[PDB]
Amino acid sequence: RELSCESYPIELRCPGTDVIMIESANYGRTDDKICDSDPAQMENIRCYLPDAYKIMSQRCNNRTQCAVVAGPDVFPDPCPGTYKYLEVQYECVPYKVEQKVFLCPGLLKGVYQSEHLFESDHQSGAWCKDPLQASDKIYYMPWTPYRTDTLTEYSSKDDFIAGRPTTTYKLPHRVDGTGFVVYDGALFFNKERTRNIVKFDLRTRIKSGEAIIANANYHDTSPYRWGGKSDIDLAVDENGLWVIYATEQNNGKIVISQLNPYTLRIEGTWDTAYDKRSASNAFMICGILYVVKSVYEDDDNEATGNKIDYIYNTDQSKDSLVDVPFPNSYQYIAAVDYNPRDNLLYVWNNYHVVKYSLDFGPLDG
Amino acid sequence: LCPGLLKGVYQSEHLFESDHQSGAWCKDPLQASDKIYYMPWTPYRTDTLTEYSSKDDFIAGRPTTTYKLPHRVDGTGFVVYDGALFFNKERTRNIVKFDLRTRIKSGEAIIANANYHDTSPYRWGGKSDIDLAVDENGLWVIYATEQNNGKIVISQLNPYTLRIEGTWDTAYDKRSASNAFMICGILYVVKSVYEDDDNEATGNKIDYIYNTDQSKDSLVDVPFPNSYQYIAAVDYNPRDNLLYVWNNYHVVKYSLDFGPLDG
Amino acid sequence: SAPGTLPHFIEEPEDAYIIKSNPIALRCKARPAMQIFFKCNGEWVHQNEHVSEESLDESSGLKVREVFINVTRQQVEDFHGPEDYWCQCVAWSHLGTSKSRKASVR
Amino acid sequence: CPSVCRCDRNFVYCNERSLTSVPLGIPEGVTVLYLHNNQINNAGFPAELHNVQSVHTVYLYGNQLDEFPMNLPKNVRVLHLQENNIQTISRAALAQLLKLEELHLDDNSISTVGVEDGAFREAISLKLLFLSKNHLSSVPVGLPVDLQELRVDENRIAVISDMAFQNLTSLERLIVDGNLLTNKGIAEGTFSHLTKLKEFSIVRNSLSHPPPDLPGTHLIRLYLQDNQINHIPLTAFANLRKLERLDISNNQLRMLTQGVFDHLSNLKQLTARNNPWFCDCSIKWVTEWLKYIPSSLNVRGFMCQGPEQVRGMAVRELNMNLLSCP
Ligand SMILES: [Ca+2]
Ligand SMILES: [Ca+2]
Ligand code: NA
Ligand code: NA
Repeated sequence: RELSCESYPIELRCPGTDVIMIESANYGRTDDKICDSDPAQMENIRCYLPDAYKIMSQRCNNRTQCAVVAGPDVFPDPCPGTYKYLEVQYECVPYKVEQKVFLCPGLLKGVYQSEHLFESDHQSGAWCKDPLQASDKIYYMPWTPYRTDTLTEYSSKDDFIAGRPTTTYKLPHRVDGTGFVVYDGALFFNKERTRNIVKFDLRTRIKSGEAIIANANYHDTSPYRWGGKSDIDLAVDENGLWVIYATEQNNGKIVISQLNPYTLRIEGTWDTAYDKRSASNAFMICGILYVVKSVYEDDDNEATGNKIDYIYNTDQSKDSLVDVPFPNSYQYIAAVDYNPRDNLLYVWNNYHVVKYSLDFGPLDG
Repeated sequence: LCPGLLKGVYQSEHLFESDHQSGAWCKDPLQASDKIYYMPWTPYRTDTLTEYSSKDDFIAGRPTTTYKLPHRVDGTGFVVYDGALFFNKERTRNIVKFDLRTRIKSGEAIIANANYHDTSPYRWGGKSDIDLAVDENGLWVIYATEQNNGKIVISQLNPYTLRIEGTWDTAYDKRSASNAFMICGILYVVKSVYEDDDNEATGNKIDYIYNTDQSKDSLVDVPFPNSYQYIAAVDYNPRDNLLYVWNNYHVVKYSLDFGPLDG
Repeated sequence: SAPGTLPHFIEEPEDAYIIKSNPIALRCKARPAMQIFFKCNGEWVHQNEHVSEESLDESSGLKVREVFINVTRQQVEDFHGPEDYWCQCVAWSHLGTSKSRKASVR
Repeated sequence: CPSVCRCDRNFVYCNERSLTSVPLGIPEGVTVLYLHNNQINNAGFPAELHNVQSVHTVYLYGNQLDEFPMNLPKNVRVLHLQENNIQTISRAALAQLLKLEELHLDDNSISTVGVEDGAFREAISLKLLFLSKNHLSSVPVGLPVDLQELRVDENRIAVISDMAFQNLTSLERLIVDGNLLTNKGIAEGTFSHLTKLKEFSIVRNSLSHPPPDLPGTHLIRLYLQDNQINHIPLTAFANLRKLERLDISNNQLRMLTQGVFDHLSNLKQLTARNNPWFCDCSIKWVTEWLKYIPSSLNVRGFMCQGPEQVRGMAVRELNMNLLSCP
């Protein structure tokens, strides 16, 4: 077992070629006599962090050596004005990794039509499934201008078509756009008339955080082609959680940044050459951006679109021009989001609720 | 020993209103004693079992002794078998055997391909991926595997050798189900409406049954009593032939009706 | 005969700090005032929380009002906003309204 | 095209550039103008901006203003003046924007006295109006006749006059939630004159009973949450034959008089969570009503609080036929 006081990095190492297997991780205070600081901070011995195991598992597991910095950069603060410690128990298991679910499928080649659910009453909307949790739960947020604030849960695929809702979550702050995503039983919905990402846990039905995206344009300043205050899109892939936005420093062009789901901070910034208003939608797959360009209702002397014409890698920091055909059966595309578990696209296109199938290559790089 | 096939579940006893929204309570059927084993459920903090001398001491709030468990408990699947507590270990698919008389661990069994830690729990969740049931046949493990596509999988576990003595796969999904209990090797799946689900208005009834001896399933319509909405855990006792239901903050005991319809 | 003007703050809210879970209240004084209410983190505070005291100052001619609001440790730790727990105060008059300093409770 | 500002196609970007005044070089082919998150004051507004007829949408949120801006573009439909400090509203500043339809004035310092008599009425084409998180003591009098959506929530409103909701016959949605309103503060039949009203919400207020005399001609949604309602009268819900959604949760209700929901035939949903429902003989109508209710109408929230024998239980199902009650 390993222990470390606040603002100090913890060192975990397995002998030979073995792998660290985390059993119990608690970032807080259970016993007062452990840390030696000030008695005014040792008064509360009821500090606990449930997310601590999930944080360490992403780093310490599958590796031989891991140095985690026990501070506000990796671990979010549970209670203010209390000195914290990290109690991590671990075993020595062989170097066997789990495939398919965490692994990259390859560089995208074709975006084809999959399922056609219901022709919903709302024109502009979005719908997404929680990839981390192994459940058939379908979230549903229909966007209305200056009136969106209610998330609608569904038990199965059959209950989503027929119209049988499980429960409805009452969101305190108003939603701004169709860029909504769910990550490990929590909603990363964007706030109205602000550049802040509101984190809302579905299990507890209370707000857990709010992160300010630096220099990001908000409230119809730099939305997609159709508009609708879609200035911020939230994509989930094999790498983790991502924020698709636009800054004036990049002259209205698309800016992509990796956001931590626990600490709610930027873990790298990337600038692209494509303009957000020219783009219809965007989705992340293995840290690679896929810009959608499509035809909409009321287009004077235009027919160009229904294609993927821009790609940007985060690991390589290089951009390329592609020509992958995107399906556009209906003109008014609202939201496009990717799910790494099923490897399918969740698309809202002019009232209709549709699902899209994906094709990849035999080599990514 | 076999009383028969279940006909209807009815309200019988109301003890007290506990401070916890989730948990379970059970009596040892093998030992002829009035000992009540209490279990309060708390997320990522469950590790203590409380013992009570009689029914009167359980209502008033007079605990006999508290057992300190070596590992954290996951879900509301708590059961007692011949002076030994059987529980599910946190972040693992392992039943852990703990003898109350000696106050030390005696074994740990690995349930094959079983989903654990909020992967495949009940309707309310709370890491209730693995539930333990006791009947006339013996000890049983109610769980779910990905091979059965998240559907309920029931297996008979030996209380001494800690090994699987047969595997049975069902058609009902564990996430759709509220609670499960075994009576004479027959599974009883409960479907219920929970709290904060204002959209729901459907009746709370038993709609799925599965026999182990026959290996055949049927669709029933037995009315289940639901005074409250947050049904945490349901367990059967063959000695008293009553259900130990934990509904919301309250702790209740249900009466059972039996029929002669059985081969 | 009396002069009518916008509310002028005498005692503006100062930044408070919670020590050993002891709840510390905020002070506010304005003139001419008849109704004084707080706006904690963009939203109004309930009437029952406000403790009004219309004490007439011997120095000043116009009516003076003083309102105090308690800020507990539980209100701060459960708050998961972007900025710190800031408190602003608005006073009412026959001509208009005026806003005071943003006192942040840490 | 300005030097400090960087224009893009048919859009002008002056946002977050620390500007104190609107730039001079404005083209005659721009549709949407962005000037938000700056240090632009009410005095720093050139009159050449008014001449640009092509601009229809102007954004000026999170600035340092004091009064409604002057010399804004002549043919503007949507205007955003939120998160600033506008205290005063004038008649002449709204007469210049005759084509104004949508108007947002959130988180501002707008007071009842500061607003000129009939300033909003000058903007004849005004249908959408937003006066949220402001310092309004009451509802203004000079409101547009063709106004469709009036939002005046999260303010300090205690009194509402009967003449305040005059000529607003063509209003659909009316939001007044998050105020210090009371049943004494509301006039006798003030909302009754709004026949086109489809939605009405007064949540997080101090109402002792639902407001009497309400329009049942077009009303579909009626929200009444976090109020101090002790009881609901038989006439309060009568004639509301077109109502679909009703919510009376987070209230202080013990018993409901029978025949109160008898006139709501179109009702698709009812919410009554967290309420001290004292279950005696008065709840025997609720239990039966919930049993033989059609699938189209959902009812949830009814849970027993008193006595301790029946505490926490659900009103939907009875045990031993409500005891010795019948
Ligand atoms: Ca997307
Ligand atoms: Ca059970
Ligand atoms: Na999205
Ligand atoms: Na059990």
